[PDB]
Amino acid sequence: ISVTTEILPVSMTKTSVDCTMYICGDSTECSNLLLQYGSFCTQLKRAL
Amino acid sequence: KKSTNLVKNKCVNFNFNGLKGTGVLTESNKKFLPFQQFGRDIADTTDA
Repeated sequence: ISVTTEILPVSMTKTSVDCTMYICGDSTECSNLLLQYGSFCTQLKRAL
Repeated sequence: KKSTNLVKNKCVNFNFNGLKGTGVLTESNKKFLPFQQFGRDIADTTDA
């Protein structure tokens, strides 16, 4: 009578990202400049 | 230029010798050397 071990992954860690903090940070001028590019943030948020 | 009193433990704007930023200032236990002025983190942003 033998006993064997098998290991299988199931889940994965969940992450969230912020656009303005990563790209611009603590500068308002960069935010006002970045407001005129598009809506990539919506796509990133939806995927995550 | 002018000068102003130092406030701590409140989110404020600071201009240290031309270095502009927004954040909260705290007493530090770090030890510097006579030829050093500030430190940096992994992403080359000032922390001390």
